[PDB]
Amino acid sequence: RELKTVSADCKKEAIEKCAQWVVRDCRPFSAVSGSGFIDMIKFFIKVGAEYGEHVNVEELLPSPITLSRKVTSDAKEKKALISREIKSAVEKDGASATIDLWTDNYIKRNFLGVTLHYHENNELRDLILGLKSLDFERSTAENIYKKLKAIFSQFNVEDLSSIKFVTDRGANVVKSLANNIRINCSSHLLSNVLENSFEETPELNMPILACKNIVKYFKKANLQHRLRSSLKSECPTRWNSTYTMLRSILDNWESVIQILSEAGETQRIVHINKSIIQTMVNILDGFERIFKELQTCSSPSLCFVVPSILKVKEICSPDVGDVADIAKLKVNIIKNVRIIWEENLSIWHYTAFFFYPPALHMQQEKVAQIKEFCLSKMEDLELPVSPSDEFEFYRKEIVILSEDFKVMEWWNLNSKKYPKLSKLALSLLSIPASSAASERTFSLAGNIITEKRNRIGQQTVDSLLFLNSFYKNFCK
Amino acid sequence: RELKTVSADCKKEAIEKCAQWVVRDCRPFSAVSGSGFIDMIKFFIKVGAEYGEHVNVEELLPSPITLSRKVTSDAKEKKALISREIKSAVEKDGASATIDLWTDNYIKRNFLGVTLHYHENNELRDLILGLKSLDFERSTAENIYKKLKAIFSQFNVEDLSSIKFVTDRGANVVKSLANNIRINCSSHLLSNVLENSFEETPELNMPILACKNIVKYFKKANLQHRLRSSLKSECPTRWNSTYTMLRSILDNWESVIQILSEAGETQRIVHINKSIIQTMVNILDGFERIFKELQTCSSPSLCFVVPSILKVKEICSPDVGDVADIAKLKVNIIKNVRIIWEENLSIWHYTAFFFYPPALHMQQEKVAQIKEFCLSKMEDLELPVSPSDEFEFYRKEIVILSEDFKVMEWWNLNSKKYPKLSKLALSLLSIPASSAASERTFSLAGNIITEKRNRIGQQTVDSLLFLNSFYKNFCK
DNA sequence: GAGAACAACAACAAG
DNA sequence: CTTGTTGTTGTTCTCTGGGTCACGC
DNA sequence: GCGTGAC
DNA sequence: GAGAACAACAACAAG
DNA sequence: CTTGTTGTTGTTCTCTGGGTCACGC
DNA sequence: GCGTGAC
Repeated sequence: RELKTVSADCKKEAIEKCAQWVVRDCRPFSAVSGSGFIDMIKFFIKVGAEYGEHVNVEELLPSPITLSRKVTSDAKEKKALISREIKSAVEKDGASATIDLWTDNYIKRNFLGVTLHYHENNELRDLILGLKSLDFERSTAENIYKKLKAIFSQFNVEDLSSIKFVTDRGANVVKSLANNIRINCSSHLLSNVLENSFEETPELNMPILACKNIVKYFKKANLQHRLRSSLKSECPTRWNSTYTMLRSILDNWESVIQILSEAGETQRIVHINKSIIQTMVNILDGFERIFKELQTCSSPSLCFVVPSILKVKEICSPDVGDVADIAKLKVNIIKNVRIIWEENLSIWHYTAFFFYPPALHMQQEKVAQIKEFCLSKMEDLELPVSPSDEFEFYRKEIVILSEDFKVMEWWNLNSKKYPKLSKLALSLLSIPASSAASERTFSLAGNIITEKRNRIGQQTVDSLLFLNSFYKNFCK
Repeated sequence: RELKTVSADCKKEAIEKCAQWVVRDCRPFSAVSGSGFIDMIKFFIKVGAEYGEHVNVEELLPSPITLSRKVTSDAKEKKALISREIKSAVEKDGASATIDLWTDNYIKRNFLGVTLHYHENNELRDLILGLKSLDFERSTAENIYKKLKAIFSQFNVEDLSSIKFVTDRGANVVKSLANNIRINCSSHLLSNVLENSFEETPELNMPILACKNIVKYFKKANLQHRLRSSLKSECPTRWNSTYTMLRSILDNWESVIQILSEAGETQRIVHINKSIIQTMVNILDGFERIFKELQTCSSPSLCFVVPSILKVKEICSPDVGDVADIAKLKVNIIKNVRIIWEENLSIWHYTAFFFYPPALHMQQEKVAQIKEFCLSKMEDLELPVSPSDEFEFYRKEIVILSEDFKVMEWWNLNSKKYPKLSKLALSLLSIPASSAASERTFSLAGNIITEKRNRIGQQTVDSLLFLNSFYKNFCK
């Protein structure tokens, strides 16, 4: 079991060696921490045990072109390996995927991301099918579906029918999937909601915009070295990082106004009244949680879409204290929530909030359409407990929401009390609710494809990318 | 001596576990080949010999903060360590130093680079002294000087007099250093000559600029992928990327008009003369060499400044059959060759040409002030053939030119044979002739200071940088 | 959000 | 009682798509 | 052909 | 100029 | 004879200062 | 104070 602590003088040398690694190879300190470094390191203590202190590691060590190639091999390896387990879940109908497009920022190749989502015992696989180049082809619907199918046919999946896709609404992808099950990414719809509700309340949105430029100025004026917080720019595509910006302007407020006025540029300090800001960061702060709770890939997401929506309506519940500029937003939101989000919703959404057992109220008409849905799947399609019964049997379920409630677990551990229903919630709750996975994926491609790494080929990135998703879901 | 060669089973379990590293830390393939990374690895095998296949790794390898905490302390020891061997060049008068100003682009702090150059027997070591930030104080001559004593002070030297300083003509450092020996960076100067000679031949400068904006067009419209070369933007900051651009635009010639006209953007190719362009890239091409020989800071450099100029003329020495454009550039060069480049030379450049012994021609008016110089400091700073003869005795030195000639060692083989002389051509051929040693330092500094590395401090950078130069000068 | 540095602290060796 | 080492925890920073595909008129 | 709505 | 990935080749192992 | 593994050479690609300090009218 | 020549 236990392993040798080495001596104070042997510790002391592992310092001054790795210290020199950092220097002569110009690497970041953080890389000693590597969970692949550390294991790689163990394999080189073991080759010390059994070949001892005199070994020529020149020829032992690979060239990096062998690592490049090994990396493409191991990649093809594990792709066909668990390509079986894949083809299973997709025909168990518990298959949903996320897809989005992206462009590297040096070569400017156009790219399609795909991740897959299915449950496996109690686990929830979220993993990268592929990121593959459209090459320089034209980024239309079919080239997407072309490469799309291409991605699945490495796993021999030739049928996308049963696959519920969740995606943003780009005209491209929207009709790239026009002939499949298609679910709208809920993190986007929210953003749509929010940024239209600001378009339409320029009473506020004039300062917001005005803020956006104080950042842009300070940044170009090269200020902020006197701040104690750096002003955070709003980035156009990311979720009202407006909230981030406001908060950041919000903290240096006196220092800004001063520095702005004291450089005479106070012609930029235009709209005063910090207090209407403070309310918006107060408003925007609560949506932060919703976005977070919405893109979660570690546990179910979809079924919390609905309660979040009314959660939005409840942030925006009208108020008498509202200054007239605030009051307007609240309604510009709620309206938008209705006509943008709730109305770009689907049946999988309201079925998925059914399967939170403390749904008493979802009733509406809803369970009408839900039953018709739920039944329409259940009976024939499984490709002493009747199918139409388990429903009302379910309705008599009553739970209290608890500090730790896992709806993930309640179902395998309520199973067989609804042995045809236990197979729905297991299948719908694996559905991710947002196209986040793809973005998360793109984020990681971005640190592969870098200024100095720029020659890297489409296959080494995709291979590099799968592989790290692979040791992620399958290996401890 | 001879070292163990592990099984070809043990091999392919390094090339699977090493790949593991690159995928789980997202590190570059080339990280394996890293030299300091092997003198790292070997200690891990050797550490596996002594304690065997079972070791406690997580206490072993240090925390990334200790490696910073070390790397900055290693900095200390090896700095005021060599403060002796440094000062031994300083008071020996045979030391050189290059300085310039840079600034990072994330945090936008602004830095003072310094390097040192000396010989110490037959070596010629080029060694980074320091990079100290100004903090945000505004970088006039005056607080530059301050940081200079700061950097030099850490090697104990408050007397910076004897130091031959080479730099550009930015007025901040020009003023700042007024009180010491300043020499002018002759690559900067030679760029000016080029820089203006082109401003002043607008029938050439207009197609050149047309080119630049062709480039920036492909980059934006994201062509370049159907080319087989990428177009290479001229950047303002560096020496006639114009070459590399004009060639890069030249090597794609037919494709470019195809793509551009067939984009109906062909109005950008309208002042063309692909003939006259080939001319420029060829004229431009042999300045490359001169640029390279001028900034070499490991071999002697200064001694080439004068003849490099001459070679600039036999480049522009007139040709009848030069379409008039071509020959106006040529003539416009040869003018500022005189009034920018030659005009800024110092007795050092002419002296250093003499101390390259195949100097017959250098006679001119020069040997007048030449000798007034070399003896001006020869007799008095010293710390049977009078000093004045060894010149004339040298003057009778008469040498053939070896393709393999090395005058560093010449002045050592025939050393002491002009004894109160022999070391003057030591202190002279160790002067760098160019400010590039500084830019090299900067280039390196910006591979330290990156997006995700943006948190690092001045110290932790200056430390990292000194070391990498230390291990390079002082370690086999 | 995610790499990546470290400010601040806190346990600890030593003096 | 006052300094000098490793590591732990929590904080801060930087970067974040514009030309291009669908679709209505 | 063009302006609009997503990305 | 400098990291970094790879094409192309050549040297070699193995079917 | 082909096919398959590990290197080696030698090429390619990306990135590149705009607002500041002097100095004279 | 305004412009230029260096970065």
